[PDB]
Formats: sequence, structure tokens, C-alpha cells
Amino acid sequence: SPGIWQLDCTHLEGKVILVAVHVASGYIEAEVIPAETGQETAYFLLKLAGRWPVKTVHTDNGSNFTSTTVKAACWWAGIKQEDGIPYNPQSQGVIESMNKELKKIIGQVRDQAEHLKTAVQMAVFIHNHKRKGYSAGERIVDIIATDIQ
Amino acid sequence: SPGIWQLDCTHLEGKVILVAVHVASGYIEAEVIPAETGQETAYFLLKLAGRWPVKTVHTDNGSNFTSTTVKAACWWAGIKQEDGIPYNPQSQGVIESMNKELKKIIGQVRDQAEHLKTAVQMAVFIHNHKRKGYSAGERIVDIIATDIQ
Ligand SMILES: O=C(O)c1c(CN2C(=O)Cc3ccccc32)ccc2c1OCO2
Ligand SMILES: O=C(O)c1c(CN2C(=O)Cc3ccccc32)ccc2c1OCO2
Ligand SMILES: O=C(O)c1c(CN2C(=O)Cc3ccccc32)ccc2c1OCO2
Ligand SMILES: O=C(O)c1c(CN2C(=O)Cc3ccccc32)ccc2c1OCO2
Repeated sequence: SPGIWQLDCTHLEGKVILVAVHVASGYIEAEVIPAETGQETAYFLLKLAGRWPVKTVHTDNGSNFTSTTVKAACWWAGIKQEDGIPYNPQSQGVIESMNKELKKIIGQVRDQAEHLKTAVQMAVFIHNHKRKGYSAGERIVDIIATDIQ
Repeated sequence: SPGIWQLDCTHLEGKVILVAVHVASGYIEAEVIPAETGQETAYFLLKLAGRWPVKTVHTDNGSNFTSTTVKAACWWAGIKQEDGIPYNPQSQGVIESMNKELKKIIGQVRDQAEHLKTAVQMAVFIHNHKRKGYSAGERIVDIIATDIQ
């Protein structure tokens, strides 16, 4: 569980928001890109894996699952690339709910920045610090630390 | 403190590499930018603070210390902005040594990517996973987890 991440792609203002969620904690990382390509997805995973111990990634769709560039980045970074098929049917709605919540937070900060990418990073901050009573940021560190010890 | 980070700026291939180092662990995050502006530095800190519990940032120079954009981002993110003056004289050489090591790693991966930004992220990965026997990635998580508990 502590090394499992899920990729997610959502759209806003004619742009793409690429999201990685740490499944056990709800912690997220996100970036804005013009469009979802293998190359952008590969780069995003390289960034992620340098920052957290990414063991397994459930890809967000078949194109990223198939992409040789993505497969190469996963090989390079020591990541097991898997499908994101909701074998547990709960996963479709959970991703839906996350995107809705993320977009809500983005709406709450949107006027504090000119560029969407900035609003997205503010939303990542707010999401990861929100107390649920631990935050997602606290949960991910605790989960991984316990795994190391 | 577990919340203390140091900003660092170095140059390669006519571009700027902006680095944040977690002082207690040696863990790093980095990005390539065309040039170091207040705006780029502010954005980098917003990204960092959404991902790790950043309490204090020692800025890399007086322009970023002075920048109203940087000060605004620090206020927004709940970061105490401080100078980076080596009151301990050892800090100048330690940063120097880090940049030299980072550039060495970049050289070792440079031919595996077209774009410098990609090589920099590969170097971040290698640095953060390198054992010596825990890695920087392991140390940062352990330090912060202990702080939470
Ligand atoms: O509000 C949300 O649903 C939400 C989540 C939910 N999340 C978890 O806690 C565990 C998990 C696994 C897979 C997908 C999502 C989740 C996570 C991040 C969010 C959420 O709203 C905004 O950012
Ligand atoms: O060439 C780039 O800079 C680049 C790459 C390169 N690349 C692959 O095609 C497969 C791979 C595995 C590990 C590391 C790098 C690569 C991939 C994605 C990129 C690249 O520039 C921006 O986004
Ligand atoms: O406007 C942007 O998108 C942007 C900003 C905006 N900004 C400030 O000027 C001060 C501040 C504090 C907290 C959040 C945002 C801002 C800053 C940096 C940027 C921005 O676009 C890219 O880099
Ligand atoms: O080789 C390096 O010096 C290096 C460091 C050093 N580092 C720590 O271990 C603790 C610390 C506090 C303040 C500044 C630097 C450090 C860190 C990161 C690196 C280093 O080489 C490449 O990436």
C-alpha cells in the first residue's frame, strides 16, 4: 500500500490538470499541461518518483498504459506500471469526487492568481494541509515512515 | 528544525537550476527556469510548500529576500522567509559542494534525455535515493514523521 499511486487527468479552462494521488493517504501532486501526452506523463512520473518512493502507478487511461515513453520512464524510475481498472467499482466515483473537490478548491483561489497553474498549486497546498484529525500530508509521511522502520 | 529549507541557484547550459534543500536530511527538489525572477521563485516555493511542511526558507540571495512576490508567496504559504547568510561559515562551501555534486550527476544522465529539465529531474531522483545507511528521501520522511509524533 505505501508505494501505490493513482494517476488522474481532468480538464479546466481548455487545459489539462494531471494529478497523482497517493492512494492510502489522499495526498496529491498536480501540474497543468496543454494536453496529456506520453511525454508529459513520463516527465510528471519522473518528478514524482524522485520525490516520493513510488513503487506502483495505476495509469489513468490506456494510452498512458500503452505509451512506450511512459513505460520507459517507469522502467527508469523503478516503477511498476499497472492499469487503473476499477476492479473495486468504488474507484470511478472516488476519482470523480476528487476532481470535483479539486475544482471547487481551484474556484476558491482562482482570483488570487493570473495563471491556472498557480491556482492549481494553491489548491494542492490547501488539499494536502486540510485537516480531516490529520491532514493528507501528515498521513503520507506517517505511512511511509512506518514502512521504512 | 524539520521545517527548515535552503534555496540555492546554480547555472548550466545557459539556464538556471533552482534548488531547495531540506537542511536536516539533504533531500532536494529542483526545477529548470530561464532565469531567476521573483515570480519563478515564488511559484517554486508554492509548489514546495504544498508538498512538504515548509516552516522556514533561507533565501538564496538578497533579490529573492527583497522580492514582494516572494514575500507574498511566503505569507500565503505560511512560510517564514529568512536570509541565507552563512552565520555558520561552513554553509557557503556546503552549497558549493552540493552544486558540484548535482552537476556531476546531471553529467552522468545528460545523454539519456534531450532537455536539461529532464536530466535535472533524473539527477534529483538519483540524489534523493542514493544510500549513505539511509537515503535523503528516507531521512526527510523519518525526520518529519518523528516531528508529527
Ligand atoms: O475528496 C476526495 O475524494 C479527494 C481524495 C480522496 N482520496 C483519498 O482519500 C484516497 C483516494 C484514493 C484514490 C483517489 C482519491 C482518494 C483525494 C484527493 C483529493 C480529494 O479531493 C481533492 O483532492
Ligand atoms: O528527452 C527528454 O528530455 C524527455 C524525455 C526522454 N525520455 C524518454 O523518452 C523515456 C525516458 C525515460 C527516462 C528518462 C527520460 C526519458 C521524456 C519526457 C520528457 C522529456 O522532456 C520533457 O518530457
Ligand atoms: O499570478 C500568477 O499566476 C502567479 C503568481 C501570483 N502571485 C503573486 O504575485 C503573489 C502570490 C502569492 C500567492 C500565490 C500567488 C501569488 C506568482 C507566481 C507565479 C504566478 O504565475 C507563475 O508564477
Ligand atoms: O553533496 C552534498 O553536499 C549535497 C548535499 C549536502 N546536504 C546535506 O546532506 C545536508 C545539507 C544542508 C544544507 C545544504 C546541503 C546539505 C545536499 C544535496 C546534494 C548534495 O550533493 C547533491 O545534492
